[PDB]
Amino acid sequence: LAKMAVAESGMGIVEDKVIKNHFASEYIYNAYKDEKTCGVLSEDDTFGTI
Amino acid sequence: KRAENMLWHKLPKSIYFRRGSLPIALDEVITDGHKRALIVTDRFLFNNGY
Repeated sequence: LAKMAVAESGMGIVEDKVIKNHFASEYIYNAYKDEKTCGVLSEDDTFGTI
Repeated sequence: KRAENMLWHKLPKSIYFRRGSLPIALDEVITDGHKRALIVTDRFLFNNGY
């Protein structure tokens, strides 16, 4: 994917789009690895909020 | 002549009560400047999240 974006646009270094495509796929996975986004996020029993 | 013994009606300064007024009453002792608290519980109430 880094070699196609320099063959298409011709405005970058091919070695720098490697660690930018790597940042966008394993650092985005690592920060949001276990983050509740689908079901019940929080729940309070003393105040009664879900 | 006969006189009667002085009676009284002595209570705590605040008797807070409803269904879920534990954290709303605990916010009063926060705003009174209390910074160090000791909690005396039973052995069952500590092992069950009370």
